[PDB]
Amino acid sequence: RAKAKTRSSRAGLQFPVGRVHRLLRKGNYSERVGAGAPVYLAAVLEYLTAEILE
DNA sequence: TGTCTACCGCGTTTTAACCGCCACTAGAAGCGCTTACTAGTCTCCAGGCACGTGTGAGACCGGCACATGAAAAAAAACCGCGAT
Ligand SMILES: [Ca+2]
Ligand SMILES: [Ca+2]
Ligand SMILES: [Ca+2]
Ligand SMILES: [Ca+2]
Ligand SMILES: [Ca+2]
Ligand SMILES: [Ca+2]
Ligand SMILES: [Ca+2]
Ligand SMILES: [Ca+2]
Ligand SMILES: [Cl-]
Ligand SMILES: [K+]
Ligand SMILES: [K+]
Repeated sequence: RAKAKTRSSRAGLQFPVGRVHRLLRKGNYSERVGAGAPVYLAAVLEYLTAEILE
């Protein structure tokens, strides 16, 4: 077993990719969620958050 | 209430929408095959949570500087009130 890296850290993100993936699966949005989707969405939430906080 | 003209109604001339048709093919959409990718499961462990604690940001207050509104009064101007 390799030592674990957060999906956020591989994406270069502060926002939780894994939490976002989970919220997509459990939110009744579709039957299946691709691996990119929460990465993209997490990034967008970070960008907008950054912009308001700026 | 009074003044000005922008809109409305109308008859005439102009325009191109519409319809029905035909000719051509881009691309919408169906179908079978194959695999990459996701769900699912198990095990493991660290990210993020609830909890606790301090200290400095911010709320509050008094004192003062300063901006600005309104009055009183001084200075312009203007709007008539009726004359050769
Ligand atoms: Ca960003
Ligand atoms: Ca920015
Ligand atoms: Ca096509
Ligand atoms: Ca920790
Ligand atoms: Ca906390
Ligand atoms: Ca101290
Ligand atoms: Ca502090
Ligand atoms: Ca200090
Ligand atoms: Cl994806
Ligand atoms: K839904
Ligand atoms: K495929």
